[PDB]
Amino acid sequence: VPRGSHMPEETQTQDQPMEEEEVETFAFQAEIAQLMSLIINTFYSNKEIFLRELISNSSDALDKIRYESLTDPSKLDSGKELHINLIPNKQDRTLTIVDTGIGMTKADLINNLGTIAASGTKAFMEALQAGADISMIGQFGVGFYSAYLVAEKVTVITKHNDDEQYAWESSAGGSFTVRTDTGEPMGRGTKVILHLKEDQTEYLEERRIKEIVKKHSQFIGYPITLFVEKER
Ligand SMILES: Nc1ncnc2c1ncn2[C@@H]1O[C@H](COP(=O)(O)OP(=O)(O)O)[C@@H](O)[C@H]1O
Ligand SMILES: [Mg+2]
Ligand SMILES: [Mg+2]
Repeated sequence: VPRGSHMPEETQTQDQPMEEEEVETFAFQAEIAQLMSLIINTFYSNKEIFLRELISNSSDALDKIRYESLTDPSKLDSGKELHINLIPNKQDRTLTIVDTGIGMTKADLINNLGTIAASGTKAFMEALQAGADISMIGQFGVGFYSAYLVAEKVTVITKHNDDEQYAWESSAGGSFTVRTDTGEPMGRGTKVILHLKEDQTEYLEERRIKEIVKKHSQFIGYPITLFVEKER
C-alpha cells in the first residue's frame, strides 16, 4: 500500500494507441523516370538551381492562397504568415524548404509528383542531350525533379485544407510512395526535405544558401528566412 515517492518508470503514462498509416506505391511515368535517371547520373556545373525551382514552387503555392480567397474568403481569416523558411540541418545532412502555401492533397501528390507526363519532358531530355544547361528545366514543366541534382532522397510532407497530412517520398529508382502522415502536424503548406548527397553538403552552409537565393530567387514576393543552427 503506502508510498511517499515513485520512480519515473512507475508513473510513465501508457502509450497512446498505435496508429496505422496507409502506404501506396506508384511507378513514375516512363519519361519522368528517364528524366530522373538523367538528372541523377549526369554531371552538371550549375546544380545550385534546384533551390530556385523549389522556391518558385513555394511562391506559386503562396500565390494560390491569395487568389483562392477570391472564391473562398475564409482563408483571409487564417493567421498564418505567407512565407518560406529554409532549414539546413548539418547533423542529418538535410535541407528543408518549408512554405505556408496551399499544400497538396493525396491525389495531388500522386498526380502532380510523378504519375503524369509533362508534355515538354521529351523535348527537355533532347535539349539536355544536345548540351543544354540544366537551368532550363522549369521552362519544360518538370522543375521539381531538379531536387535530385543534390538529393539522394526527397520527402515531401504536405497538408491542404481539403485533405489530411501526407508524406510523398522517393529515392528514384523508378517509384515513389505516398503515405498518410499521423506524425507532427505541420499545418497548411508543404515541407520538401532534401537528403543531400555526400558531395553536395555545401547547401547546408549559410553563406552558400544566401549566395544562391540572392543569385536566382530575388522576386519571391514573400518573406524568406534562413534558420541557422547555433554552432555549439
Ligand atoms: N511547395 C509546393 N506546394 C504546393 N504544390 C507543389 C509544391 N511543389 C510542387 N508542387 C506541385 O507539384 C507540381 C509540379 O511542380 P514542378 O515540377 O515544379 O512543375 P510546375 O511548377 O511547372 O507546375 C506543381 O505544379 C504543384 O502542383
Ligand atoms: Mg515548378
Ligand atoms: Mg511570382
